Amino acid sequence: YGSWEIDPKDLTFLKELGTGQFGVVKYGKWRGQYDVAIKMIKEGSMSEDEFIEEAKVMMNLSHEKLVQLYGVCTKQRPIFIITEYMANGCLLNYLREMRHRFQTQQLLEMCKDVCEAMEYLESKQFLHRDLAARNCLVNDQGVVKVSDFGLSRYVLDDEYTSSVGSKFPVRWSPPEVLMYSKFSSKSDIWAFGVLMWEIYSLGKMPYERFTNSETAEHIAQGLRLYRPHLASEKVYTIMYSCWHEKADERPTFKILLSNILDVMDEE
Ligand SMILES: Cn1cc(-c2nc3nccc(-c4ccc(CNC(=O)c5nc(C(C)(C)C)no5)c(F)c4)c3[nH]2)cn1
Repeated sequence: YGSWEIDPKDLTFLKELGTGQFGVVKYGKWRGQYDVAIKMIKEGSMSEDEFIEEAKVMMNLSHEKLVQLYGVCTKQRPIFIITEYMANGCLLNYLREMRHRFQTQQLLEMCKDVCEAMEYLESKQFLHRDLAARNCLVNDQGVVKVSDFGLSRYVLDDEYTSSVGSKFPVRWSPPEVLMYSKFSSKSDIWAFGVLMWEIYSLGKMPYERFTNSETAEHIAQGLRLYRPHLASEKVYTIMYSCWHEKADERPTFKILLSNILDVMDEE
């Protein structure tokens, strides 16, 4: 009915893609020809009425490096979220497949793709709030795109929303987030630096030998993730700059984009 509204009868379900915070995600066709991913929102997992109002704004967030929101199926339950389909799945799983034998130029291009999406979001004053390789997707061309931006606000699960919760993204959070719940564009910057570390580590867990509690203490004492073996000193300088103790001293995504482009030219 509405601009944001998709008729579920227009969907053909073809395969299960995975399960996330809101349940199963399937691959399908819209009106027989258009590839889509269909989030089948499990009951009690989402602030549905609030998400519905926000979907209108989220649908207007259009950028080549952002996994596009096509619409919603709300005249029912489970409600569906219809997005752009990405053939190569989750960036985290993609990084961990050692068969790709990624060259450093490919790893930087992944950082660049994410940075371009993040600079676009930053320009619209829209926070991702859960930037990580697990929330990035890869298309059939190996292009990396930012997925599920701003959806964290509609998660009803306290294990995910509490900074002391089991599902909270502790390892991707700056000190001010863990200490005072101070979220800003600079908490996305911090998460982007960690994502750069995940890319250059080929999907290793940040602070792999620590628990969430020990990571929070480590980070609050001014200590940081160290240089991945595949990261040059210039690349490590960029990710490190995201982790300044003072949020205001962290770069913007526009500054990071210029830094990534300069390194691309250097290597
Ligand atoms: C083996 N394989 C898979 C593909 C795959 N392609 C895809 N294309 C588009 C989309 C998906 C896709 C996207 C997400 C999820 C699970 N997460 C959520 O739904 C969700 N988390 C959250 C926050 C962060 C806020 C908590 N918000 O939403 C998913 F399981 C699949 C895709 N999968 C290709 N191969």
